[PDB]
Amino acid sequence: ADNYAATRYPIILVHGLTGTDKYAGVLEYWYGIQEDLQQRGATVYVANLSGFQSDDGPNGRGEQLLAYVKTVLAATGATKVNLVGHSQGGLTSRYVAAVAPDLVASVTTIGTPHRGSEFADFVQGVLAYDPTGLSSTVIAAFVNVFGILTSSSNNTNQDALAALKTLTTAQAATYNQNYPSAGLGAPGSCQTGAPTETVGGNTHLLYSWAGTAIQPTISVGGVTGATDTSTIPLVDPANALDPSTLALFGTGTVMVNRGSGQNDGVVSKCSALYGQVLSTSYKWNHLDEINQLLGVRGANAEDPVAVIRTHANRLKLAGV
Ligand SMILES: [Ca+2]
Repeated sequence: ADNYAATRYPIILVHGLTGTDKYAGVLEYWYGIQEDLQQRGATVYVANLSGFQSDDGPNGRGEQLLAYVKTVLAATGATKVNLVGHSQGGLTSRYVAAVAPDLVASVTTIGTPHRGSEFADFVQGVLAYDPTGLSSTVIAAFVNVFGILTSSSNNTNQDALAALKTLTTAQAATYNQNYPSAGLGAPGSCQTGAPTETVGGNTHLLYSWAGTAIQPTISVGGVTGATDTSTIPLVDPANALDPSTLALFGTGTVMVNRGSGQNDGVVSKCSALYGQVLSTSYKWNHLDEINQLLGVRGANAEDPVAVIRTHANRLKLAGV
């Protein structure tokens, strides 16, 4: 133990879709990461928001996170926080930075679909092929109940259809018009923006990274095949001991066949770009980014716990 990860402002880790601080009160979303950061001197809190909701709206994830930030400030005596968001949690973090800029010192996004996900477009599109619309109603009920059951607090504020819509590429483009950011490049650019923003006189340091395990590697007869670069081909024990490895290769294959390019299974490199882009070269699928499942990663995957820890030190050296 030391103070390598000690920052001026408390860190709040912000989960994305499906999430909660602890699934069924047993499985940490941010697997082993709060513990590691705290061992290295960080003051770290883990948000518990609706697993299924929009980020805007009076009962959206953004207002939930705002309320939580205020409780963390009251508990610590601090005046600002460092927000670190995974996936949709990066969009939630952007919301709080926009609406309460005085309460935020930095925003870091990990595998965040700032431009939406082609996989959400796919799923939403699939639902349109039920001319009765019953598929949407039934599956929404199923997923909403999953949210209530797995939420550590059995949060009943779950809206699976709104969550899915939120993550589509068309809706994300609208979100970016409603919640513009100096850290974002132009729509369609596959570029980032500035490394900082000043909003109402409050400067925020902006950062991101992306996983790109899923690479398009062959095109035959109009069909694109991918390679999971996180793994030793086929034989990697991560394919056996973490069911998300092959699942994300599967969804990543859908992604590349919708023109996504390199991706983590559900978020493309281009969609993930925000602020100071620290790396898009990690050989990670989407769950590797949060040390999941249960710390299992392919042999070629960098250690995500060390990456996050090093970033806490980066924040410390940057003055936040
Ligand atoms: Ca994994």
